Amino acid sequence: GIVIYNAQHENLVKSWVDGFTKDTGIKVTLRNGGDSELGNQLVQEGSASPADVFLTENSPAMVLVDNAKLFAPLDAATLAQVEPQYRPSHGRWIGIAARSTVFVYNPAKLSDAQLPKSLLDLAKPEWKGRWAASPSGADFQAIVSALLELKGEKATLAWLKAMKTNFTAYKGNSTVMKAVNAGQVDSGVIYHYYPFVDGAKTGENSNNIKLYYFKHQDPGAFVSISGGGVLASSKHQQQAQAFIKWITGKQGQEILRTNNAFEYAVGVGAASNPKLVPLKDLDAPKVDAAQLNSKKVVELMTEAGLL
Repeated sequence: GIVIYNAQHENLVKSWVDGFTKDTGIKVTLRNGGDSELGNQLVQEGSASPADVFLTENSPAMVLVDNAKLFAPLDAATLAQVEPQYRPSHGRWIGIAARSTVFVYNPAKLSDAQLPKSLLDLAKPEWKGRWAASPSGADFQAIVSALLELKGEKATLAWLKAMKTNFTAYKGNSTVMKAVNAGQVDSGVIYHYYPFVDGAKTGENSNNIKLYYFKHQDPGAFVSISGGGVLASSKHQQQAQAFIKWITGKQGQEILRTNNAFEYAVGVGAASNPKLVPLKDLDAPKVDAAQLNSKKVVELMTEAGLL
């Protein structure tokens, strides 16, 4: 069978593997990890990697591995399954799900009149002490990579230095959301699925929050694309290609609609969970995922004292 370096959520990937192995008989072994850890591991391993497939929560780790020339081109027939806006034009990896950047806030602590028009507003002195993020994670760093692509290094560094002044760090986005929910901090920049996931459980980490979507093609409206790719070094290319085709096809994408992960489907004609704001309604900025640069983000965030 196949080895998957899996940086996606385990519940989601377990569902996919369940369906895939049932339908194909192809066995799957997961090596679970984080986006940056597994991306770095693949670059280090290069052609010696045992990995057949790489799955990520966000795009910068896909771009990293792609820039290292480690991905096999995906079959055209697989690529056609996913909307063009959720796959890089070069076709060496594919979107498998998406998540929206969101501003979570506690309406008891932050007035609606005071909601920011732009992610860039969070740099202003008016925002000092009011917002939280989890800077150590691939999730937030992918938002920063989008900011970098959209606005350039100078504007991005300036925003990051201001963030150092203004923001409060928590370890993990669910932690950020819990803090906001408890009123320990007024607001936070996370991804949209957190309160939905919590709502499907006990709801007690999310019962006091609301979500605000930046929209208007702002960097804060960034839709982060989860990626799937087949390693060029794979001994099982046919099976690896089949896995990516399966998860980006109807069987893979319907699971995104029905499960408790609340991440968006990216398949052509694929509906997402009915609780979610439709993707088209978010008015996300056009961001070339292949241009996203996790190394430069780490460099700039380190310069700003965030890492």
